[PDB]
Amino acid sequence: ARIAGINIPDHKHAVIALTSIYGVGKTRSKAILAAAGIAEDVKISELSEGQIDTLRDEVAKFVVEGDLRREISMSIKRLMDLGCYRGLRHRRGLPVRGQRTKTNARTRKGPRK
Amino acid sequence: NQYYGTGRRKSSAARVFIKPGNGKIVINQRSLEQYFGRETARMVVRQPLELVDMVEKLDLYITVKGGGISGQAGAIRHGITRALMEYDESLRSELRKAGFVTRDARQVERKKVGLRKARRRPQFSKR
Amino acid sequence: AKQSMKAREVKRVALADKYFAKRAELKAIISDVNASDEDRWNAVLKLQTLPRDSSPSRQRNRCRQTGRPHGFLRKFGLSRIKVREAAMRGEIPGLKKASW
Amino acid sequence: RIRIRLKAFDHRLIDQATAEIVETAKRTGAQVRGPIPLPTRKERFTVLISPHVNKDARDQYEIRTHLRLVDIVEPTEKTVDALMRLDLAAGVDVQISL
Amino acid sequence: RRRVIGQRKILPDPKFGSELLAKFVNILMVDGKKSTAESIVYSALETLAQRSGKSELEAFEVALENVRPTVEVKSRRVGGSTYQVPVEVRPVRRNALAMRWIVEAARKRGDKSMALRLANELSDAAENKGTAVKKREDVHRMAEANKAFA
RNA sequence: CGGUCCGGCCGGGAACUCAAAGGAGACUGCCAGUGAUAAACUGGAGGAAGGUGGGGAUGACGUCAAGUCAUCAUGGCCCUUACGACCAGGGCUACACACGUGCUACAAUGGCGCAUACAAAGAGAAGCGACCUCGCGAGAGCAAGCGGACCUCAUAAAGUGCGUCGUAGUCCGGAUUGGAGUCUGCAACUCGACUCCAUGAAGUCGGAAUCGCUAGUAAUCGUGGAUCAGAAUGCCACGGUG
RNA sequence: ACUAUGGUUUUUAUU
Repeated sequence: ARIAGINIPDHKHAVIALTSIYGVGKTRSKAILAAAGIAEDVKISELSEGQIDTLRDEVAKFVVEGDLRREISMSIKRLMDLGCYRGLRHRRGLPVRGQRTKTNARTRKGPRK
Repeated sequence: NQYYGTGRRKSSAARVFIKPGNGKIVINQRSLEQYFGRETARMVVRQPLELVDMVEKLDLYITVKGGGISGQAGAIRHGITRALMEYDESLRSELRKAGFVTRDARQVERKKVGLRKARRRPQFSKR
Repeated sequence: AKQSMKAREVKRVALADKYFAKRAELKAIISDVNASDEDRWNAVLKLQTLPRDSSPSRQRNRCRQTGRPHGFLRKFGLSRIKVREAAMRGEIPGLKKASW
Repeated sequence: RIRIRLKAFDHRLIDQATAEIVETAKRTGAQVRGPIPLPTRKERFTVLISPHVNKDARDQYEIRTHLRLVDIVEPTEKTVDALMRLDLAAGVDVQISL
Repeated sequence: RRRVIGQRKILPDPKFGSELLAKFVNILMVDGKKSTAESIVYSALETLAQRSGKSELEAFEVALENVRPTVEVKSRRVGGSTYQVPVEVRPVRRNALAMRWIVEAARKRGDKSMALRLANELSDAAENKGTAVKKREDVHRMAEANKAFA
């Protein structure tokens, strides 16, 4: 139990603790289920050491675990100047993509008093 | 003798033959319960058939095409009564007693102008 | 509409027959990325924007008895206030409120 | 190889023009395909009618066409020529193809 | 005799043992989606016989004998005055109302929906306990504090 | 009714439909009763249908301190070295706060997975573009079929069957957040539509009150079309369930 | 004679 899923429900479906975690969602969860060739319907296969933990290499070509944000957390510091539209909108909590502020902005502005 | 009846309802059209003989029912060259089994109108065609008792002395042969199941079933029910009232003209008095010899009060009318489906009432809140 | 618009009308269409209506089947086939080293068309795409006031998006279909780009029916060339008379004066083939 | 179509904007005008060519079809071949009735086409329009807004005031129109195929059924230069003194009727359109 | 009665409208079921069925499965039914309201026949009472005691032959018969409306109180015209009067609950309604009136706890009990809700509200109703029963005796006394003319 | 290891398929035939057109039947006509043997109301035979059979065309006199110089006409007022008209860039999603009408929902009258039934009305002259293929994918490549009751847009959904969720802001839900694309147009900072893999917060049926229907009626599911370079959830048609 | 149940019609302007 918990050989890849980090949560205590160990008798349930192959999405539980195996999606939206450390750079893995449905599409990349399928890609390591495919790497080990195992079964997924109703429950994930009961498995031992040296069977799928050895195959994390077959899904490694993405930002994962300790590397999920590491280098972008330095690259995103590159623009900070107040005259730069991207610099200012990194230096303050603002959308670099641009949005409307007058009407239907209440998620970004948060709750009103 | 072969007693004939036509029936039609909402883009569907059916033909019925009634004969004296062995108590059988055939539809589109299939059994009555060969392809129907979950459809909400599949029993309404039986309504006039118990009035003379079922599947003991009368032969039924039905053909149908067009429309959907609630249309086909209503077309077939009236096609059955139009054939059954030829088989015995004293059944006319009994088919009136259950409403089965009249075209029902639901039929397709032409699209009322604009206004989406043109049947709903639009906004009239006073705000 | 401006009084200049009926002079602009015949100037726009003459520029479109000179250029746009004679280039439309060429502009669709210069989208090539197969030539070996450098591009062969990159310097001539600017012909889409070279004449002034003439372009297919400015040159809308327009109403043909009134000076409007908007509120029209293409199969007649008319607006509702001219269709209400033309449907009573036809002329326009088959146009009637039934009754044959 | 050739194809013919006859279209009219009135349900009596389609007969007036078909009557030239269903009788031409009796001066050729040995069996005729009649008018070949085809489905009628209905073009509709829903419009506004008030001088200003009034969303409860709306109006509608329809333009319907009747189409006959006939089929010329045999290669004869005299039978295709029957279409050359026919399209001039007010509300008729003849379309020859191939 | 031609136009007489007219008979049927609905027919009695040999297995359900109640004529309320044609108005009982009309409850929590939206946009004509009947099978999502008929989901409680041979399921919810099969679960009630596994959540409160044994058998289901009289549970729905006795619950609606314990929760029984008999009177209703309205402001009614004699002209021009509009006196409050008690009126008896009409015979075709008398046992068909209470089965639709258990709603003021449905979003609060956490009973895990439909057939599992029904398997809990009936074990209170079969003692005249729980939801809406204090309001039933409040109407019974609303008609005791004034009996009008009869 | 021939050919029929037995298909509207080929010959044939329009019975039955459909596309339609030209045209019917119903007059209070016939009976009971109430009521004033009038009218009308409630019942009934005959008929497919009757006492608004279902549905839709309407502005009698008069009225409102009603709208419109903007359908169209045109007085006056004002500018007339200009508020006229030409020319290029700009503005019309510039932001603060309260909404009127909508919408995905708040979970199980629901989702997730997987298979699966029953359609009409339209669009199609560098069109609609199949089969197949590349690309994670938007989209694009290669080229049939048909100029279109036939081909192509075009795998209807809700529903139905078998598993699953254990009622919790959740396997729910998805504003966000990141890196790069696909498509269009002088133009996408501001101010467009679409996509891939990650990534993430609210929402717990709505305060006084306000609005819809007497039945194919309130409610609800899916497909087209116009304007049009790219862009609608509004507009106009159509079919399914109850 | 009995829905138990809502105060009272602003200073006052003058195309």
